[PDB]
Amino acid sequence: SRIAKDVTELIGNTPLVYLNNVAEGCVGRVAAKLEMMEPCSSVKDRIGFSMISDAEKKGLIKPGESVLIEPTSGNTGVGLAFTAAAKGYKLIITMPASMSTERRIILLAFGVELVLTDPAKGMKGAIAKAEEILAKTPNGYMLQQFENPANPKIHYETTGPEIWKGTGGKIDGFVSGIGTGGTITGAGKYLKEQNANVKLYGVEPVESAILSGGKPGPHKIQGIGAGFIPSVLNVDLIDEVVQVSSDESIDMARQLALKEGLLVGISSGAAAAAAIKLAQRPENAGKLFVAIFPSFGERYLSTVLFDATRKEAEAMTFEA
Ligand SMILES: *Cc1c(COP(=O)(O)O)cnc(C)c1O
Repeated sequence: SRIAKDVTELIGNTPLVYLNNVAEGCVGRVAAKLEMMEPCSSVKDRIGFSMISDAEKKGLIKPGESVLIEPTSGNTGVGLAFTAAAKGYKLIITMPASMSTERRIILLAFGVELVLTDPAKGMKGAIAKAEEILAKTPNGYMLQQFENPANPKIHYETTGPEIWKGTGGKIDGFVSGIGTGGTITGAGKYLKEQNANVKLYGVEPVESAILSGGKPGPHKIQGIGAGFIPSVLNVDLIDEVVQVSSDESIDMARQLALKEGLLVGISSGAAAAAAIKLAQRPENAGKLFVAIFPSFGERYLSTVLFDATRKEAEAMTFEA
């Protein structure tokens, strides 16, 4: 074994674990890829690093000179933040002021120069502000997670190989919730190259199933269902799109903690619900499905994921 040079070398190589009691009724087999175990608890730690690293190698940016910028209210900000702190890059992040205080604290802790935007203008307002800052800032450099090729590329170079090796080449289906689409595109392409028969299942919200001809809409599956097809997403690789409801995902997320000891985010619940359904189809008896569990559940204590347990906690009194 050895000592890592810095935190960026601790990224990736996350474990696989079989789902047991929650997978009742499956004739197929489901293993979860735990991105929740990344140094900062989410799959985004991979692209936060890859987008910065790729820019560096291309000579497009330099530590202490370039100013990183990105409009993000989710895990991508965190992934970029810890990697920027380690490599010595100034990082500016824009997000709607409506975002919870906890989401701002974590970024601040890493030294991010946070810029909040009109809560009424949503992410559109955050994106406008970012571009406005880019125009102002001389050595500014926007990452653009939805457009950056380095996003799916890191998944093609690490995530995919890890899954192939971790399953001994026995994976039959890869189940991935789609946010930027980088994971399913990069890892999926790699897996397809190892065995053309491997099936790629993209997961999206029933309330915003745009890949299925649905119309964009609000949902609670944080991390997926952007409401549009991301530039980095390659829909040709997708063999089947599986829709899961917000309630399904929330319920599975809770069941995963209660029965598997896996405290996961709601998008992990979505991936699990999708994968479990597939593993229940008689035609898939004996097959091995790998579902990506994007993030750890602790980062979502204030969201709807814990509403039920939260009110119960708040309503209890001490026993003498
Ligand atoms: C980014 C993310 C996803 C989806 O992964 P992509 O690689 O962007 O398609 C799912 N859940 C969470 C919590 C995420 O942060």
